[PDB]
Amino acid sequence: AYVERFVNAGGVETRYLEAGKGQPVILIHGGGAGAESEGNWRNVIPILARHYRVIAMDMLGFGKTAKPDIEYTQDRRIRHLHDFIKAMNFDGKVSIVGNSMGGATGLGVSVLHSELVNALVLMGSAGLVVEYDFTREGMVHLVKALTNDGFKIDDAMINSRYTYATDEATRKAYVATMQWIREQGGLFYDPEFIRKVQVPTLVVQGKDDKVVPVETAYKFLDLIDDSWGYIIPHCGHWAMIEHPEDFANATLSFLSLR
Amino acid sequence: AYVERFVNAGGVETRYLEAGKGQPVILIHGGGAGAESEGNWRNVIPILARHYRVIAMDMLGFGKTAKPDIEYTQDRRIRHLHDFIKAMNFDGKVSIVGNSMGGATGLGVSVLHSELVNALVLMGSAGLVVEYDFTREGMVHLVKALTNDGFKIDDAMINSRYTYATDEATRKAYVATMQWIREQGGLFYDPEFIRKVQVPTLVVQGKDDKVVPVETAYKFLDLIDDSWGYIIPHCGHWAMIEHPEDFANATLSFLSLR
Repeated sequence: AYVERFVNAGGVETRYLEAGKGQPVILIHGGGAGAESEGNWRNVIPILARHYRVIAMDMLGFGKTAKPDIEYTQDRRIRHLHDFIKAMNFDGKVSIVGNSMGGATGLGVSVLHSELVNALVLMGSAGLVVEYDFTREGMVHLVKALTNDGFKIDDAMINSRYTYATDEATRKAYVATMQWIREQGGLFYDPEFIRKVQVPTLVVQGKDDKVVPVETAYKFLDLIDDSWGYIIPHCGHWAMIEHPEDFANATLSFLSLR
Repeated sequence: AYVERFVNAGGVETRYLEAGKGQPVILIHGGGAGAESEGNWRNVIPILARHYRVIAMDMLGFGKTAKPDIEYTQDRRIRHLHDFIKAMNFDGKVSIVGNSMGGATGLGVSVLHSELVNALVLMGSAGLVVEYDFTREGMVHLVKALTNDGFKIDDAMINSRYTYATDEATRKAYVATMQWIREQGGLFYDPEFIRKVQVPTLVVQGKDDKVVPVETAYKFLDLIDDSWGYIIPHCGHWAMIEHPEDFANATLSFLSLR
Protein backbone atom coordinates (compact mmCIF):
# COMPACT_ATOMS: atom_id res chain seq x y z
CA ALA A 1 0.00 0.00 0.00
CA TYR A 2 3.01 2.25 0.64
CA VAL A 3 6.75 1.99 1.16
CA GLU A 4 8.89 3.13 4.08
CA ARG A 5 11.75 5.54 3.34
CA PHE A 6 14.32 7.62 5.21
CA VAL A 7 15.92 10.97 4.42
CA ASN A 8 18.36 13.36 6.10
CA ALA A 9 16.29 16.44 6.97
CA GLY A 10 18.88 19.09 7.74
CA GLY A 11 20.70 16.79 10.14
CA VAL A 12 17.71 14.87 11.46
CA GLU A 13 17.21 11.45 9.85
CA THR A 14 13.50 11.26 9.11
CA ARG A 15 11.18 8.34 8.39
CA TYR A 16 8.25 8.64 6.01
CA LEU A 17 5.70 6.49 4.20
CA GLU A 18 5.18 7.02 0.48
CA ALA A 19 2.56 6.00 -2.07
CA GLY A 20 1.09 7.44 -5.25
CA LYS A 21 2.07 9.85 -8.00
CA GLY A 22 1.30 13.46 -8.82
CA GLN A 23 1.14 16.58 -6.65
CA PRO A 24 2.82 16.02 -3.26
CA VAL A 25 0.73 15.86 -0.08
CA ILE A 26 2.38 15.52 3.34
CA LEU A 27 0.46 13.90 6.20
CA ILE A 28 1.52 14.80 9.76
CA HIS A 29 0.41 12.56 12.63
CA GLY A 30 -0.81 13.80 16.00
CA GLY A 31 0.91 13.84 19.36
CA GLY A 32 0.54 11.19 22.02
CA ALA A 33 2.76 8.31 23.08
CA GLY A 34 3.39 5.92 20.21
CA ALA A 35 1.80 8.22 17.65
CA GLU A 36 3.34 7.92 14.19
CA SER A 37 2.56 7.78 10.46
CA GLU A 38 1.40 4.19 9.97
CA GLY A 39 -1.09 4.12 12.84
CA ASN A 40 -2.44 7.55 11.96
CA TRP A 41 -2.77 7.22 8.19
CA ARG A 42 -2.92 3.52 7.31
CA ASN A 43 -6.43 3.60 5.84
CA VAL A 44 -6.17 7.11 4.38
CA ILE A 45 -2.97 6.76 2.35
CA PRO A 46 -4.44 4.31 -0.24
CA ILE A 47 -7.35 6.60 -0.98
CA LEU A 48 -5.29 9.76 -1.35
CA ALA A 49 -2.58 7.92 -3.29
CA ARG A 50 -5.06 7.33 -6.12
CA HIS A 51 -4.68 11.01 -7.00
CA TYR A 52 -1.52 12.36 -5.31
CA ARG A 53 2.00 11.52 -4.18
CA VAL A 54 1.32 10.84 -0.50
CA ILE A 55 4.12 11.39 2.02
CA ALA A 56 3.39 10.56 5.68
CA MET A 57 6.22 12.00 7.81
CA ASP A 58 7.10 11.11 11.41
CA MET A 59 7.71 14.29 13.39
CA LEU A 60 10.95 15.01 15.24
CA GLY A 61 11.08 12.69 18.25
CA PHE A 62 8.25 10.40 17.10
CA GLY A 63 7.96 7.02 15.41
CA LYS A 64 11.14 6.12 13.54
CA THR A 65 12.36 9.69 13.05
CA ALA A 66 15.54 10.72 14.88
CA LYS A 67 15.44 11.62 18.56
CA PRO A 68 18.51 13.75 19.32
CA ASP A 69 19.29 15.05 22.80
CA ILE A 70 17.80 18.51 22.37
CA GLU A 71 15.05 20.72 23.74
CA TYR A 72 11.86 19.62 21.99
CA THR A 73 10.11 22.93 21.31
CA GLN A 74 7.29 23.66 18.85
CA ASP A 75 9.83 25.84 17.06
CA ARG A 76 12.05 22.77 16.60
CA ARG A 77 9.22 20.68 15.11
CA ILE A 78 8.38 23.50 12.69
CA ARG A 79 12.01 23.77 11.59
CA HIS A 80 12.16 20.00 11.18
CA LEU A 81 9.13 19.93 8.88
CA HIS A 82 10.68 22.81 6.93
CA ASP A 83 13.93 20.85 6.55
CA PHE A 84 12.10 17.65 5.57
CA ILE A 85 10.20 19.47 2.83
CA LYS A 86 13.42 21.01 1.48
CA ALA A 87 15.28 17.67 1.73
CA MET A 88 12.54 15.91 -0.25
CA ASN A 89 12.49 15.98 -4.04
CA PHE A 90 9.61 18.37 -4.70
CA ASP A 91 9.38 20.38 -7.92
CA GLY A 92 7.08 22.94 -6.32
CA LYS A 93 4.80 23.60 -3.36
CA VAL A 94 3.27 20.85 -1.24
CA SER A 95 -0.02 20.41 0.59
CA ILE A 96 0.13 19.75 4.33
CA VAL A 97 -2.39 17.70 6.32
CA GLY A 98 -2.01 17.45 10.08
CA ASN A 99 -3.86 16.15 13.12
CA SER A 100 -3.57 17.88 16.52
CA MET A 101 0.17 18.48 17.14
CA GLY A 102 0.85 17.65 13.50
CA GLY A 103 -1.71 20.28 12.58
CA ALA A 104 -0.07 22.91 14.78
CA THR A 105 3.26 22.11 13.12
CA GLY A 106 1.82 22.36 9.61
CA LEU A 107 0.21 25.65 10.61
CA GLY A 108 3.56 26.93 11.84
CA VAL A 109 5.27 26.10 8.55
CA SER A 110 2.36 27.71 6.70
CA VAL A 111 3.12 31.01 8.43
CA LEU A 112 6.94 30.96 8.62
CA HIS A 113 7.60 29.27 5.27
CA SER A 114 4.45 29.64 3.15
CA GLU A 115 6.43 29.77 -0.09
CA LEU A 116 6.76 25.99 0.34
CA VAL A 117 3.04 25.43 0.93
CA ASN A 118 0.11 25.21 -1.48
CA ALA A 119 -2.70 24.13 0.89
CA LEU A 120 -3.22 23.29 4.57
CA VAL A 121 -5.61 20.89 6.30
CA LEU A 122 -6.06 21.30 10.05
CA MET A 123 -7.78 18.32 11.64
CA GLY A 124 -8.61 18.61 15.33
CA SER A 125 -5.50 20.76 15.20
CA ALA A 126 -3.75 22.12 18.25
CA GLY A 127 -2.85 25.82 18.25
CA LEU A 128 -5.75 27.51 19.97
CA VAL A 129 -6.23 27.64 23.70
CA VAL A 130 -9.98 28.18 23.19
CA GLU A 131 -11.42 28.37 26.66
CA TYR A 132 -1.08 7.79 30.13
CA ASP A 133 0.58 5.17 32.33
CA PHE A 134 2.18 3.25 29.44
CA THR A 135 0.18 0.04 29.85
CA ARG A 136 -1.66 -1.74 27.04
CA GLU A 137 -4.92 -1.15 28.89
CA GLY A 138 -4.03 2.49 29.40
CA MET A 139 -3.68 2.77 25.63
CA VAL A 140 -7.09 1.17 25.12
CA HIS A 141 -8.69 3.67 27.49
CA LEU A 142 -6.93 6.55 25.73
CA VAL A 143 -8.13 5.56 22.26
CA LYS A 144 -11.71 5.04 23.46
CA ALA A 145 -11.58 8.39 25.25
CA LEU A 146 -10.39 10.34 22.18
CA THR A 147 -12.80 8.71 19.73
CA ASN A 148 -16.58 8.80 19.19
CA ASP A 149 -18.73 6.34 21.15
CA GLY A 150 -19.20 4.24 18.03
CA PHE A 151 -15.51 3.68 17.32
CA LYS A 152 -14.57 -0.01 17.36
CA ILE A 153 -11.17 -0.69 18.93
CA ASP A 154 -8.79 -2.80 16.83
CA ASP A 155 -6.29 -4.84 18.86
CA ALA A 156 -3.76 -4.82 16.02
CA MET A 157 -3.88 -1.02 15.97
CA ILE A 158 -3.61 -0.88 19.76
CA ASN A 159 -0.61 -3.25 19.84
CA SER A 160 1.18 -1.32 17.10
CA ARG A 161 0.74 2.03 18.88
CA TYR A 162 1.65 0.51 22.23
CA THR A 163 4.82 -0.97 20.73
CA TYR A 164 5.92 2.46 19.50
CA ALA A 165 5.01 4.10 22.81
CA THR A 166 7.02 1.57 24.83
CA ASP A 167 10.25 1.84 22.83
CA GLU A 168 12.44 3.52 25.45
CA ALA A 169 14.04 5.96 22.99
CA THR A 170 10.59 6.96 21.71
CA ARG A 171 9.28 7.22 25.27
CA LYS A 172 12.20 9.42 26.33
CA ALA A 173 11.59 11.86 23.47
CA TYR A 174 7.86 11.81 24.22
CA VAL A 175 8.49 12.73 27.84
CA ALA A 176 10.73 15.62 26.78
CA THR A 177 8.16 16.73 24.19
CA MET A 178 5.35 16.82 26.78
CA GLN A 179 7.58 18.53 29.34
CA TRP A 180 8.15 21.57 27.14
CA ILE A 181 4.45 21.81 26.29
CA ARG A 182 3.61 21.47 29.99
CA GLU A 183 6.04 24.27 30.87
CA GLN A 184 4.35 26.60 28.38
CA GLY A 185 0.85 25.87 29.63
CA GLY A 186 -0.03 23.95 26.49
CA LEU A 187 0.73 23.87 22.77
CA PHE A 188 -0.73 27.04 21.28
CA TYR A 189 -0.26 30.16 19.18
CA ASP A 190 -1.67 33.61 19.75
CA PRO A 191 -4.76 34.18 17.60
CA GLU A 192 -2.70 36.88 15.86
CA PHE A 193 -0.26 34.23 14.61
CA ILE A 194 -3.12 32.08 13.31
CA ARG A 195 -4.53 35.09 11.42
CA LYS A 196 -1.28 35.00 9.39
CA VAL A 197 -2.26 31.76 7.64
CA GLN A 198 -2.84 32.95 4.05
CA VAL A 199 -2.83 29.66 2.11
CA PRO A 200 -6.16 27.94 1.34
CA THR A 201 -7.04 25.98 4.45
CA LEU A 202 -9.50 23.24 5.37
CA VAL A 203 -10.42 23.09 9.06
CA VAL A 204 -11.70 19.56 9.78
CA GLN A 205 -13.39 18.99 13.11
CA GLY A 206 -15.20 16.24 14.99
CA LYS A 207 -18.34 17.50 16.71
CA ASP A 208 -17.66 15.26 19.70
CA ASP A 209 -13.94 16.07 20.06
CA LYS A 210 -13.16 16.26 23.80
CA VAL A 211 -9.58 17.50 23.34
CA VAL A 212 -10.32 20.26 20.83
CA PRO A 213 -13.91 21.57 21.23
CA VAL A 214 -15.92 22.17 18.06
CA GLU A 215 -16.04 25.89 18.93
CA THR A 216 -12.28 25.89 18.20
CA ALA A 217 -13.01 25.20 14.54
CA TYR A 218 -15.37 28.16 14.44
CA LYS A 219 -12.58 30.33 15.83
CA PHE A 220 -10.08 29.01 13.24
CA LEU A 221 -12.67 29.82 10.56
CA ASP A 222 -12.92 33.38 11.87
CA LEU A 223 -9.13 33.86 12.02
CA ILE A 224 -7.97 32.23 8.78
CA ASP A 225 -9.21 34.29 5.83
CA ASP A 226 -9.00 31.58 3.18
CA SER A 227 -10.35 28.76 5.31
CA TRP A 228 -13.12 26.28 4.53
CA GLY A 229 -14.74 24.28 7.30
CA TYR A 230 -15.77 20.61 7.43
CA ILE A 231 -17.65 19.56 10.56
CA ILE A 232 -18.23 15.84 11.16
CA PRO A 233 -20.89 14.37 13.48
CA HIS A 234 -20.27 11.34 15.73
CA CYS A 235 -16.56 12.02 15.47
CA GLY A 236 -13.94 12.51 18.15
CA HIS A 237 -10.38 13.86 18.01
CA TRP A 238 -9.14 11.52 15.24
CA ALA A 239 -11.34 11.96 12.15
CA MET A 240 -8.78 10.26 9.87
CA ILE A 241 -8.89 7.13 12.04
CA GLU A 242 -12.57 7.11 13.06
CA HIS A 243 -13.91 7.82 9.56
CA PRO A 244 -11.06 7.31 7.05
CA GLU A 245 -13.21 7.26 3.89
CA ASP A 246 -15.10 10.37 4.96
CA PHE A 247 -11.91 12.25 5.83
CA ALA A 248 -9.99 11.14 2.74
CA ASN A 249 -12.80 12.13 0.39
CA ALA A 250 -13.27 15.52 2.04
CA THR A 251 -9.53 16.08 1.64
CA LEU A 252 -9.52 14.95 -2.00
CA SER A 253 -12.40 17.32 -2.73
CA PHE A 254 -10.62 20.23 -1.03
CA LEU A 255 -7.33 19.58 -2.84
CA SER A 256 -9.08 19.23 -6.22
CA LEU A 257 -10.21 22.85 -6.06
CA ARG A 258 -6.78 24.07 -4.98
CA ALA B 1 -27.02 19.60 -20.59
CA TYR B 2 -30.50 18.74 -19.29
CA VAL B 3 -34.07 18.47 -20.55
CA GLU B 4 -37.20 20.27 -19.36
CA ARG B 5 -40.14 18.13 -18.25
CA PHE B 6 -43.56 18.54 -16.64
CA VAL B 7 -45.54 16.31 -14.29
CA ASN B 8 -48.84 16.47 -12.41
CA ALA B 9 -47.88 16.65 -8.72
CA GLY B 10 -51.10 15.86 -6.90
CA GLY B 11 -53.01 18.44 -8.90
CA VAL B 12 -50.23 20.97 -9.38
CA GLU B 13 -48.51 20.80 -12.78
CA THR B 14 -44.80 21.01 -12.01
CA ARG B 15 -41.79 21.88 -14.15
CA TYR B 16 -38.42 20.26 -13.62
CA LEU B 17 -35.03 19.91 -15.29
CA GLU B 18 -33.52 16.45 -15.66
CA ALA B 19 -30.08 15.06 -16.47
CA GLY B 20 -28.05 11.99 -15.58
CA LYS B 21 -28.65 8.43 -14.43
CA GLY B 22 -28.48 6.60 -11.12
CA GLN B 23 -29.68 7.53 -7.64
CA PRO B 24 -32.17 10.45 -7.74
CA VAL B 25 -31.18 13.86 -6.38
CA ILE B 26 -33.68 16.73 -6.27
CA LEU B 27 -32.43 20.32 -6.37
CA ILE B 28 -34.71 23.02 -4.91
CA HIS B 29 -34.07 26.67 -5.83
CA GLY B 30 -34.25 29.58 -3.40
CA GLY B 31 -36.88 32.24 -2.98
CA GLY B 32 -36.78 35.67 -4.56
CA ALA B 33 -38.52 37.14 -7.58
CA GLY B 34 -37.69 35.22 -10.74
CA ALA B 35 -35.94 32.43 -8.85
CA GLU B 36 -36.23 29.04 -10.54
CA SER B 37 -34.34 25.87 -11.44
CA GLU B 38 -32.32 26.92 -14.49
CA GLY B 39 -30.88 30.11 -13.01
CA ASN B 40 -30.12 28.42 -9.70
CA TRP B 41 -28.57 25.17 -10.92
CA ARG B 42 -27.35 25.68 -14.49
CA ASN B 43 -23.66 25.09 -13.73
CA VAL B 44 -24.23 22.49 -11.02
CA ILE B 45 -26.49 20.05 -12.87
CA PRO B 46 -23.79 18.86 -15.36
CA ILE B 47 -21.38 18.04 -12.57
CA LEU B 48 -23.87 16.15 -10.43
CA ALA B 49 -25.37 14.42 -13.48
CA ARG B 50 -22.07 12.60 -14.01
CA HIS B 51 -22.97 10.43 -11.02
CA TYR B 52 -26.70 10.80 -10.30
CA ARG B 53 -30.13 11.35 -11.84
CA VAL B 54 -30.48 15.09 -11.25
CA ILE B 55 -33.97 16.58 -10.93
CA ALA B 56 -34.24 20.36 -10.46
CA MET B 57 -37.83 21.18 -9.44
CA ASP B 58 -39.57 24.57 -9.55
CA MET B 59 -41.45 25.14 -6.30
CA LEU B 60 -45.16 25.87 -6.14
CA GLY B 61 -45.70 29.38 -7.47
CA PHE B 62 -42.23 29.76 -9.00
CA GLY B 63 -40.69 29.45 -12.45
CA LYS B 64 -42.85 27.35 -14.76
CA THR B 65 -44.62 25.41 -12.02
CA ALA B 66 -48.36 26.01 -11.55
CA LYS B 67 -49.60 29.08 -9.70
CA PRO B 68 -53.14 28.35 -8.50
CA ASP B 69 -55.22 30.90 -6.61
CA ILE B 70 -54.48 29.64 -3.12
CA GLU B 71 -52.85 30.73 0.12
CA TYR B 72 -49.11 30.22 -0.37
CA THR B 73 -48.01 28.83 2.99
CA GLN B 74 -44.81 26.96 3.86
CA ASP B 75 -47.09 24.02 4.58
CA ARG B 76 -48.32 24.17 0.97
CA ARG B 77 -44.78 24.16 -0.47
CA ILE B 78 -43.88 21.16 1.70
CA ARG B 79 -46.96 19.26 0.53
CA HIS B 80 -46.13 20.17 -3.06
CA LEU B 81 -42.61 18.77 -2.82
CA HIS B 82 -44.08 15.65 -1.21
CA ASP B 83 -46.54 15.26 -4.09
CA PHE B 84 -43.83 15.88 -6.71
CA ILE B 85 -41.63 13.17 -5.22
CA LYS B 86 -44.54 10.70 -5.18
CA ALA B 87 -45.59 11.67 -8.72
CA MET B 88 -42.07 11.08 -10.02
CA ASN B 89 -40.86 7.61 -10.98
CA PHE B 90 -38.52 6.82 -8.08
CA ASP B 91 -37.77 3.24 -7.06
CA GLY B 92 -36.69 4.31 -3.58
CA LYS B 93 -35.64 7.28 -1.47
CA VAL B 94 -34.28 10.51 -2.93
CA SER B 95 -31.70 13.06 -1.82
CA ILE B 96 -32.84 16.67 -1.45
CA VAL B 97 -30.67 19.75 -2.00
CA GLY B 98 -32.12 23.18 -1.32
CA ASN B 99 -31.06 26.81 -1.11
CA SER B 100 -32.76 29.25 1.31
CA MET B 101 -36.55 28.78 0.87
CA GLY B 102 -35.87 25.59 -1.09
CA GLY B 103 -33.80 24.40 1.85
CA ALA B 104 -36.58 25.13 4.34
CA THR B 105 -38.96 23.17 2.13
CA GLY B 106 -36.60 20.20 1.84
CA LEU B 107 -36.15 20.32 5.61
CA GLY B 108 -39.92 20.27 6.09
CA VAL B 109 -40.30 17.18 3.90
CA SER B 110 -37.39 15.57 5.77
CA VAL B 111 -39.36 15.84 9.01
CA LEU B 112 -42.94 15.18 7.84
CA HIS B 113 -42.14 12.57 5.19
CA SER B 114 -38.66 11.21 5.91
CA GLU B 115 -39.52 7.77 4.54
CA LEU B 116 -39.12 9.40 1.11
CA VAL B 117 -35.74 10.96 1.91
CA ASN B 118 -32.23 9.48 1.95
CA ALA B 119 -30.12 12.64 2.48
CA LEU B 120 -30.60 16.39 2.88
CA VAL B 121 -28.38 19.34 1.90
CA LEU B 122 -29.22 22.71 3.43
CA MET B 123 -27.46 25.57 1.68
CA GLY B 124 -27.89 29.02 3.20
CA SER B 125 -31.20 27.46 4.16
CA ALA B 126 -34.06 29.39 5.69
CA GLY B 127 -35.71 27.91 8.79
CA LEU B 128 -33.93 29.53 11.70
CA VAL B 129 -34.67 33.00 12.98
CA VAL B 130 -31.16 33.16 14.49
CA GLU B 131 -30.94 36.59 16.05
CA TYR B 132 -37.03 44.60 -4.95
CA ASP B 133 -38.67 47.15 -7.26
CA PHE B 134 -38.83 44.83 -10.29
CA THR B 135 -36.40 46.75 -12.48
CA ARG B 136 -33.44 45.21 -14.30
CA GLU B 137 -31.12 47.42 -12.26
CA GLY B 138 -32.90 46.42 -9.07
CA MET B 139 -32.13 42.81 -9.96
CA VAL B 140 -28.46 43.65 -10.50
CA HIS B 141 -28.27 45.30 -7.08
CA LEU B 142 -29.99 42.31 -5.48
CA VAL B 143 -27.59 39.76 -6.96
CA LYS B 144 -24.53 41.82 -6.00
CA ALA B 145 -25.94 42.26 -2.50
CA LEU B 146 -26.53 38.53 -1.92
CA THR B 147 -23.18 37.39 -3.33
CA ASN B 148 -19.54 37.70 -2.23
CA ASP B 149 -17.61 40.82 -3.28
CA GLY B 150 -15.75 38.80 -5.90
CA PHE B 151 -18.83 37.53 -7.74
CA LYS B 152 -18.89 38.65 -11.38
CA ILE B 153 -22.37 39.56 -12.63
CA ASP B 154 -23.46 37.85 -15.85
CA ASP B 155 -25.95 39.86 -17.93
CA ALA B 156 -27.42 36.70 -19.47
CA MET B 157 -28.13 35.36 -15.98
CA ILE B 158 -29.58 38.71 -14.91
CA ASN B 159 -31.85 38.94 -17.96
CA SER B 160 -33.09 35.38 -17.50
CA ARG B 161 -33.97 35.94 -13.83
CA TYR B 162 -35.51 39.33 -14.58
CA THR B 163 -37.66 37.77 -17.32
CA TYR B 164 -39.05 35.21 -14.86
CA ALA B 165 -39.59 37.86 -12.19
CA THR B 166 -41.51 40.13 -14.56
CA ASP B 167 -43.95 37.51 -15.86
CA GLU B 168 -47.15 38.83 -14.29
CA ALA B 169 -48.41 35.38 -13.22
CA THR B 170 -45.05 34.64 -11.60
CA ARG B 171 -45.00 38.08 -9.99
CA LYS B 172 -48.51 37.64 -8.59
CA ALA B 173 -47.60 34.32 -6.96
CA TYR B 174 -44.37 35.84 -5.65
CA VAL B 175 -46.27 38.69 -4.02
CA ALA B 176 -48.65 36.22 -2.37
CA THR B 177 -45.72 34.04 -1.27
CA MET B 178 -43.94 36.99 0.38
CA GLN B 179 -47.17 38.24 1.95
CA TRP B 180 -47.69 35.05 3.94
CA ILE B 181 -44.07 35.01 5.08
CA ARG B 182 -44.35 38.69 6.02
CA GLU B 183 -47.49 37.99 8.07
CA GLN B 184 -45.67 35.28 10.04
CA GLY B 185 -42.66 37.45 10.79
CA GLY B 186 -40.45 35.45 8.47
CA LEU B 187 -39.98 31.91 7.14
CA PHE B 188 -38.88 29.78 10.08
CA TYR B 189 -39.36 26.68 12.21
CA ASP B 190 -38.98 26.31 15.94
CA PRO B 191 -35.59 24.84 16.82
CA GLU B 192 -37.56 21.86 18.17
CA PHE B 193 -38.84 21.09 14.67
CA ILE B 194 -35.32 21.29 13.24
CA ARG B 195 -34.10 18.84 15.90
CA LYS B 196 -36.46 16.30 14.26
CA VAL B 197 -34.30 16.04 11.14
CA GLN B 198 -32.92 12.49 11.42
CA VAL B 199 -31.60 11.86 7.89
CA PRO B 200 -27.91 12.49 7.14
CA THR B 201 -27.62 16.20 6.47
CA LEU B 202 -25.02 18.53 4.99
CA VAL B 203 -25.27 22.15 6.14
CA VAL B 204 -23.53 24.31 3.51
CA GLN B 205 -22.87 27.92 4.42
CA GLY B 206 -21.16 30.98 2.98
CA LYS B 207 -19.07 32.81 5.57
CA ASP B 208 -20.13 36.17 4.13
CA ASP B 209 -23.86 35.39 3.81
CA LYS B 210 -25.77 38.56 4.77
CA VAL B 211 -29.22 36.92 4.66
CA VAL B 212 -28.37 33.83 6.73
CA PRO B 213 -25.46 34.54 9.14
CA VAL B 214 -22.76 31.89 9.45
CA GLU B 215 -23.73 31.42 13.10
CA THR B 216 -26.99 29.92 11.75
CA ALA B 217 -25.03 26.98 10.34
CA TYR B 218 -23.47 26.39 13.75
CA LYS B 219 -26.96 26.29 15.24
CA PHE B 220 -28.18 23.83 12.57
CA LEU B 221 -25.14 21.68 13.37
CA ASP B 222 -26.10 21.69 17.05
CA LEU B 223 -29.76 20.82 16.36
CA ILE B 224 -29.47 18.19 13.63
CA ASP B 225 -27.87 15.06 15.10
CA ASP B 226 -26.65 13.53 11.84
CA SER B 227 -25.43 16.75 10.26
CA TRP B 228 -22.08 17.51 8.64
CA GLY B 229 -21.00 21.09 8.07
CA TYR B 230 -19.28 22.71 5.08
CA ILE B 231 -18.26 26.34 5.55
CA ILE B 232 -17.09 28.30 2.51
CA PRO B 233 -15.02 31.52 2.62
CA HIS B 234 -15.62 34.48 0.28
CA CYS B 235 -19.12 33.19 -0.32
CA GLY B 236 -22.48 34.88 0.05
CA HIS B 237 -26.03 33.50 0.15
CA TRP B 238 -25.80 31.51 -3.13
CA ALA B 239 -22.92 29.03 -2.89
CA MET B 240 -24.21 26.98 -5.85
CA ILE B 241 -24.08 30.07 -8.07
CA GLU B 242 -20.98 31.82 -6.68
CA HIS B 243 -18.82 28.67 -6.57
CA PRO B 244 -20.57 25.93 -8.60
CA GLU B 245 -17.60 23.55 -8.84
CA ASP B 246 -16.87 23.85 -5.14
CA PHE B 247 -20.50 23.29 -4.17
CA ALA B 248 -21.08 20.44 -6.62
CA ASN B 249 -17.98 18.57 -5.48
CA ALA B 250 -18.80 19.01 -1.80
CA THR B 251 -22.26 17.62 -2.55
CA LEU B 252 -20.90 14.69 -4.57
CA SER B 253 -18.53 13.84 -1.72
CA PHE B 254 -21.35 13.99 0.84
CA LEU B 255 -23.69 11.84 -1.25
CA SER B 256 -20.95 9.27 -1.96
CA LEU B 257 -20.75 8.40 1.74
CA ARG B 258 -24.53 8.20 2.09
